[PDB]
Amino acid sequence: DPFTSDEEILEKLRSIVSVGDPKKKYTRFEKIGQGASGTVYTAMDVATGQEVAIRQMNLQQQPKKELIINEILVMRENKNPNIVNYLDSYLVGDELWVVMEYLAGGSLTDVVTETCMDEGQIAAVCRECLQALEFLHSNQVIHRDIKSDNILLGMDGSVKLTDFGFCAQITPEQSKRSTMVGTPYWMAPEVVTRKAYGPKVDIWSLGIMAIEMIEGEPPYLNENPLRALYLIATNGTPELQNPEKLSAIFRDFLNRCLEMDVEKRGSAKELLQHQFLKIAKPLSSLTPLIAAAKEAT
Ligand SMILES: CCn1c(=O)c(-c2ccc(-c3cncs3)cc2Cl)cc2cnc(Nc3ccc(N4CCN(C)CC4)cc3)nc21
Ligand SMILES: [Cl-]
Ligand SMILES: [Cl-]
Repeated sequence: DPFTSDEEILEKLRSIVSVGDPKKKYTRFEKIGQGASGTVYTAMDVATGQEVAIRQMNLQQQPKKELIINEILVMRENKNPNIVNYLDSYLVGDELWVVMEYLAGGSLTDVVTETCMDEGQIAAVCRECLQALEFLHSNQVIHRDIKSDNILLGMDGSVKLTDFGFCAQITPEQSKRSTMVGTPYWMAPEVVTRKAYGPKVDIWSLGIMAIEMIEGEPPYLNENPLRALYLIATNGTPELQNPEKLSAIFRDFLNRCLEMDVEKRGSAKELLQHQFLKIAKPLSSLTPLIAAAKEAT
């Protein structure tokens, strides 16, 4: 809850976290980012040598701490092969640390922006994301922020979802959400046109991420977000630049992800059965694109 006190926030985090100081467990500190959500490092588990990613947050400068608690709890209880592994958390005064596996392959955004994926490689990424989405949805978790930025890549071509800061946890009692939380360009039209959306908003975004993999950008990226949202609600299913360049089974897959009618849009479970995913190259096929993008970036 947003009204929960500073001190009740701290007591709850104290109960979640491992005891003591995280330097008691890590060493390779390179800062790899900073900003509103906190500061990110790569580091090394001192004990095991595992490379990790660590976010450090000052709770004093954290506006919405309920969402940080939620994010860790969701990660902890929703472990999956296709979700970046949550390892540990520490609280030292007002300083919160969250430790994750590190994926040395970077973001899918780098890949879509610096290389040109083939349909075999696209099918493999979509499959792996749909594996995480089937698992989430069946556990009543909606990611709500699916986009290339939130897919991370191993050097072996592992595909892992990240950034559950905006996820919703639903129940049969309240199966639908209304909050507009996701990144504009990837938002399903029903997020703006109604006040009741479910898990299939993640399928829509997945479909937008497939357009990224084909074209390099989601539709309307050059638009102000405010215009993009009106455009999604009024254009509906986005149009491809060059649909003739795509295989018939890939075009069918995209149409199933980007169906205007939520009922008719595929669920993650249904789409795991799609024949487009059958042309998937081994995930190792992604390694030259990942290495080429790492190089460019
Ligand atoms: C995107 C950076 N990144 C992460 O942020 C997190 C992360 C995710 C969630 C959480 C949670 C916080 N509270 C509850 S859960 C905490 C962390 Cl640390 C994990 C992570 C894992 N691997 C990576 N890898 C990675 C490697 C390189 C790059 N690059 C590509 C090359 N560019 C030049 C710079 C950045 C991006 C991501 N980054 C991560
Ligand atoms: Cl911070
Ligand atoms: Cl890796």
